[PDB]
Amino acid sequence: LPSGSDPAFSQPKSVLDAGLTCQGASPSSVSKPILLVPGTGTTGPQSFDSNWIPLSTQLGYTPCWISPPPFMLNDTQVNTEYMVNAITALYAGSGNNKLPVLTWSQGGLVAQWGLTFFPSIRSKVDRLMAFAPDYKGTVLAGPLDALAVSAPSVWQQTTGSALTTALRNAGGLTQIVPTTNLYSATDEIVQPQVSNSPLDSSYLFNGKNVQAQAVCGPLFVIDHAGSLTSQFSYVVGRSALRSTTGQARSADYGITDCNPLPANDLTPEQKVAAAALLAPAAAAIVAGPKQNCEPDLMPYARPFAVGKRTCSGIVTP
Ligand SMILES: *[C@@H]1O[C@H](CO)[C@@H](O[C@@H]2O[C@H](CO)[C@@H](O)[C@H](O)[C@H]2NC(C)=O)[C@H](O)[C@H]1NC(C)=O
Repeated sequence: LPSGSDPAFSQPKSVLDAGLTCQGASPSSVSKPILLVPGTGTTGPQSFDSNWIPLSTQLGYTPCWISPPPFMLNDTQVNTEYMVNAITALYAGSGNNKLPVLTWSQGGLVAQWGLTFFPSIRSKVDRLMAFAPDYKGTVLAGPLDALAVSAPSVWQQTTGSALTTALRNAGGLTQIVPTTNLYSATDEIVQPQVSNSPLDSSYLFNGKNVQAQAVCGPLFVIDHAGSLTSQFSYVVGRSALRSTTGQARSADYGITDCNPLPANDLTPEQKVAAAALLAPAAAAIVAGPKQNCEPDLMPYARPFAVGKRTCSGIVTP
């Protein structure tokens, strides 16, 4: 795993600062913050307004989020800078206290990419609660890449990409901070997710990998968005956030919790929105940038994906 000093940011600090926002507070003076890293094709609010923003508030946290432009569709390496900058700011803004990081979809990949290549944040992140993370990308994006209808981050989240290869070879497939991965075998966006073993895209060695079906049975069905908004997910997430170990405890949830519908504590209005979470994301992807090649890896990541091909050609150290 990489060690030492953090790589330089490619973006100006003021640009990175503009992507961070906290509910009812400034990042420089926030109490018990929680960083929410959104999914592909959405902004912080679009990913969490109907779920984890109000739910984390009810848990005693001040929700904060990053909204990398445009809609998390650009280079994942850049989206991560927003997160690293956010952590640095929220940590100092909370009296130098570690803070939890909750994520959805691509947001998990960004968190892990950050913990792997940016050593400084490893002592600033308390725990990681990842919902439907795609550390190994997804095989379902291959076809889209071939037609060149994929955004920069879709190329990178494709199984076999230079980005996912660089993460694996750098040792990013092992948890770096206490991590809880809640996913579903019936995820229509991320695959493979059916083996309930290291082959799954949301699996991290030494982490609390929770495949919903392994707990609720083969008849339990929650999709990509469901992995984030379901009552089952709220219970597992609450467990992860409260745990003294930093990971979700099996003793905190059981079959009773196997409710595929949105979290009970959500207002009926928030429930309807949470059920249609994927709608805005699909819209953003249809209207967003599209290209015919995977974005070039930044210098700090090239040594780990030699031989792979990106927009400029073959990768060399
Ligand atoms: C989207 O990602 C690209 C690729 O990382 C960013 O472009 C780079 O930006 C830096 C800083 O401005 C430049 O020094 C590089 O030359 C750019 N590279 C390329 C290939 O364009 C871009 O800034 C990001 N845009 C947004 C809105 O996040």
